[PDB]
Amino acid sequence: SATICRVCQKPGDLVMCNQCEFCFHLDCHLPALQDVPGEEWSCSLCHVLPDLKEEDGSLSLDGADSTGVVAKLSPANQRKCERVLLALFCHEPCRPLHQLATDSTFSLDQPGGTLDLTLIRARLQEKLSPPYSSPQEFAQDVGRMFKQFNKLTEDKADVQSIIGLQRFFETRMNEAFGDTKFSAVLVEP
Ligand SMILES: [Zn+2]
Ligand SMILES: [Zn+2]
Repeated sequence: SATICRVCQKPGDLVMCNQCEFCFHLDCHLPALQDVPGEEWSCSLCHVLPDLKEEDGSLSLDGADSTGVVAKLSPANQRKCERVLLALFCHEPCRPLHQLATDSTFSLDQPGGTLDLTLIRARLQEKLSPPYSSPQEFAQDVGRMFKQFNKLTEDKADVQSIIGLQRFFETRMNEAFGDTKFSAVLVEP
Protein backbone atom coordinates (compact mmCIF):
# COMPACT_ATOMS: atom_id res chain seq x y z
CA SER A 1 0.00 0.00 0.00
CA ALA A 2 1.13 3.55 -0.80
CA THR A 3 1.37 6.53 1.49
CA ILE A 4 -1.38 8.39 -0.27
CA CYS A 5 -3.19 11.05 1.59
CA ARG A 6 -5.95 8.59 2.40
CA VAL A 7 -8.17 11.56 1.74
CA CYS A 8 -6.90 12.13 -1.74
CA GLN A 9 -5.38 8.65 -1.77
CA LYS A 10 -2.48 10.26 -3.53
CA PRO A 11 1.13 9.79 -2.51
CA GLY A 12 3.31 12.68 -1.50
CA ASP A 13 4.54 14.59 1.53
CA LEU A 14 1.93 12.65 3.37
CA VAL A 15 1.92 11.66 6.90
CA MET A 16 1.21 8.05 7.58
CA CYS A 17 -0.91 7.16 10.54
CA ASN A 18 1.72 5.63 12.72
CA GLN A 19 -1.24 3.49 13.72
CA CYS A 20 -3.42 2.98 10.62
CA GLU A 21 -1.34 4.02 7.58
CA PHE A 22 -3.87 6.84 7.13
CA CYS A 23 -1.60 9.21 5.28
CA PHE A 24 -2.43 12.81 4.86
CA HIS A 25 -1.17 15.71 2.83
CA LEU A 26 -1.71 17.35 6.13
CA ASP A 27 -3.53 20.18 4.57
CA CYS A 28 -6.17 17.66 3.59
CA HIS A 29 -6.12 16.63 7.22
CA LEU A 30 -9.58 17.59 8.34
CA PRO A 31 -8.45 20.58 10.36
CA ALA A 32 -5.38 20.52 8.21
CA LEU A 33 -2.17 19.69 9.94
CA GLN A 34 0.30 22.19 11.14
CA ASP A 35 3.06 20.65 9.21
CA VAL A 36 3.58 17.05 9.41
CA PRO A 37 2.48 15.79 12.78
CA GLY A 38 5.54 13.67 12.93
CA GLU A 39 5.92 10.17 11.59
CA GLU A 40 4.13 9.15 14.76
CA TRP A 41 0.90 10.98 14.07
CA SER A 42 -2.33 9.15 13.95
CA CYS A 43 -5.11 10.71 11.90
CA SER A 44 -7.55 12.93 13.71
CA LEU A 45 -9.79 9.89 14.15
CA CYS A 46 -6.80 8.23 15.74
CA HIS A 47 -4.97 11.23 17.22
CA VAL A 48 -7.24 14.19 16.91
CA LEU A 49 -6.11 17.65 18.13
CA PRO A 50 -2.50 17.88 19.23
CA ASP A 51 -2.59 16.85 22.80
CA LEU A 52 1.05 17.80 23.04
CA LYS A 53 -0.07 20.36 25.59
CA GLU A 54 1.36 17.75 27.94
CA GLU A 55 0.20 19.51 31.07
CA ASP A 56 -3.24 21.09 31.56
CA GLY A 57 -4.64 17.58 31.35
CA SER A 58 -7.29 18.84 33.74
CA LEU A 59 -5.71 21.82 35.51
CA SER A 60 -5.75 25.37 34.15
CA LEU A 61 -8.89 26.77 35.70
CA ASP A 62 -9.75 28.78 32.59
CA GLY A 63 -7.74 30.42 29.83
CA ALA A 64 -7.79 30.15 26.08
CA ASP A 65 -9.05 26.57 25.91
CA SER A 66 -9.39 23.67 28.34
CA THR A 67 -12.94 22.31 28.40
CA GLY A 68 -15.13 25.06 26.98
CA VAL A 69 -13.78 27.81 24.74
CA VAL A 70 -17.24 28.36 23.27
CA ALA A 71 -19.05 25.11 23.73
CA LYS A 72 -20.72 25.74 20.48
CA LEU A 73 -19.57 22.73 18.71
CA SER A 74 -17.30 22.60 21.70
CA PRO A 75 -13.54 21.95 21.58
CA ALA A 76 -13.94 18.24 21.78
CA ASN A 77 -17.43 17.91 20.32
CA GLN A 78 -16.11 19.90 17.43
CA ARG A 79 -13.29 17.52 17.45
CA LYS A 80 -15.78 14.66 17.16
CA CYS A 81 -17.50 15.99 14.14
CA GLU A 82 -14.01 16.65 12.98
CA ARG A 83 -13.44 12.97 13.66
CA VAL A 84 -16.16 12.72 11.10
CA LEU A 85 -15.59 15.22 8.34
CA LEU A 86 -12.31 13.57 8.55
CA ALA A 87 -13.65 10.02 8.57
CA LEU A 88 -15.49 11.17 5.55
CA PHE A 89 -12.53 13.01 4.14
CA CYS A 90 -10.39 9.89 4.26
CA HIS A 91 -12.76 7.73 2.24
CA GLU A 92 -13.64 7.96 -1.42
CA PRO A 93 -17.41 8.67 -1.40
CA CYS A 94 -16.52 11.84 0.41
CA ARG A 95 -14.09 12.80 -2.33
CA PRO A 96 -17.20 13.65 -4.42
CA LEU A 97 -18.63 15.20 -1.27
CA HIS A 98 -15.69 17.38 -0.43
CA GLN A 99 -16.77 19.20 -3.50
CA LEU A 100 -20.44 19.10 -4.51
CA ALA A 101 -21.88 22.51 -3.95
CA THR A 102 -21.61 25.60 -6.08
CA ASP A 103 -20.87 27.37 -2.88
CA SER A 104 -19.68 30.68 -4.35
CA THR A 105 -21.13 32.74 -1.55
CA PHE A 106 -23.92 30.67 -0.08
CA SER A 107 -23.50 27.72 2.13
CA LEU A 108 -22.90 29.39 5.47
CA ASP A 109 -26.60 29.66 5.68
CA GLN A 110 -27.62 28.88 2.20
CA PRO A 111 -31.09 27.46 1.59
CA GLY A 112 -29.94 23.92 2.18
CA GLY A 113 -27.82 23.93 -0.94
CA THR A 114 -25.35 21.09 -1.12
CA LEU A 115 -22.60 21.70 1.32
CA ASP A 116 -19.69 19.35 1.32
CA LEU A 117 -16.96 18.10 3.69
CA THR A 118 -15.06 21.26 3.21
CA LEU A 119 -18.23 23.22 3.62
CA ILE A 120 -18.99 21.59 6.88
CA ARG A 121 -15.33 21.38 7.71
CA ALA A 122 -14.74 24.99 7.46
CA ARG A 123 -17.71 25.39 9.74
CA LEU A 124 -16.30 22.93 12.13
CA GLN A 125 -12.97 24.63 11.54
CA GLU A 126 -14.33 28.13 11.85
CA LYS A 127 -12.51 28.45 8.62
CA LEU A 128 -15.81 29.19 7.16
CA SER A 129 -17.68 31.81 9.20
CA PRO A 130 -20.81 30.41 10.82
CA PRO A 131 -19.46 27.30 12.78
CA TYR A 132 -22.08 25.04 14.22
CA SER A 133 -22.66 24.07 17.75
CA SER A 134 -23.08 20.32 17.60
CA PRO A 135 -21.42 17.40 15.81
CA GLN A 136 -24.98 16.57 15.06
CA GLU A 137 -25.42 20.00 13.60
CA PHE A 138 -22.49 19.12 11.63
CA ALA A 139 -23.56 15.61 10.94
CA GLN A 140 -26.79 17.12 9.97
CA ASP A 141 -24.99 19.06 7.32
CA VAL A 142 -22.77 16.29 6.21
CA GLY A 143 -25.85 14.25 6.44
CA ARG A 144 -27.13 16.84 4.02
CA MET A 145 -24.04 16.52 2.05
CA PHE A 146 -24.93 12.92 1.83
CA LYS A 147 -28.48 13.82 0.89
CA GLN A 148 -27.56 15.92 -2.10
CA PHE A 149 -24.56 13.70 -2.29
CA ASN A 150 -26.95 10.97 -3.16
CA LYS A 151 -29.00 13.23 -5.43
CA LEU A 152 -26.18 15.00 -7.21
CA THR A 153 -23.93 12.07 -7.73
CA GLU A 154 -26.01 10.36 -10.31
CA ASP A 155 -22.68 9.30 -11.77
CA LYS A 156 -21.37 7.08 -8.98
CA ALA A 157 -23.60 4.40 -7.50
CA ASP A 158 -26.56 6.29 -6.25
CA VAL A 159 -27.35 5.69 -2.65
CA GLN A 160 -25.16 3.03 -1.24
CA SER A 161 -22.11 5.06 -2.23
CA ILE A 162 -23.44 7.80 -0.17
CA ILE A 163 -24.67 5.40 2.45
CA GLY A 164 -21.50 3.36 2.76
CA LEU A 165 -19.98 6.72 3.43
CA GLN A 166 -22.98 7.70 5.51
CA ARG A 167 -22.21 4.64 7.65
CA PHE A 168 -18.52 5.44 7.77
CA PHE A 169 -19.57 8.89 8.75
CA GLU A 170 -21.56 7.65 11.68
CA THR A 171 -18.83 5.17 12.52
CA ARG A 172 -16.08 7.58 13.42
CA MET A 173 -18.74 10.00 14.46
CA ASN A 174 -19.59 7.05 16.68
CA GLU A 175 -15.99 6.53 17.68
CA ALA A 176 -15.34 10.12 18.62
CA PHE A 177 -18.69 10.15 20.39
CA GLY A 178 -17.41 7.51 22.78
CA ASP A 179 -13.76 6.53 22.91
CA THR A 180 -12.90 5.06 19.48
CA LYS A 181 -12.15 2.06 21.64
CA PHE A 182 -14.80 -0.01 19.92
CA SER A 183 -12.49 -1.79 17.49
CA ALA A 184 -8.93 -0.65 16.79
CA VAL A 185 -8.52 -3.49 14.36
CA LEU A 186 -11.19 -2.11 12.09
CA VAL A 187 -9.57 1.26 11.76
CA GLU A 188 -6.72 -0.44 10.01
CA PRO A 189 -7.64 -1.18 6.34
ZN1 LIG B 1 -4.56 15.12 0.07
ZN1 LIG C 1 -5.34 6.43 11.71
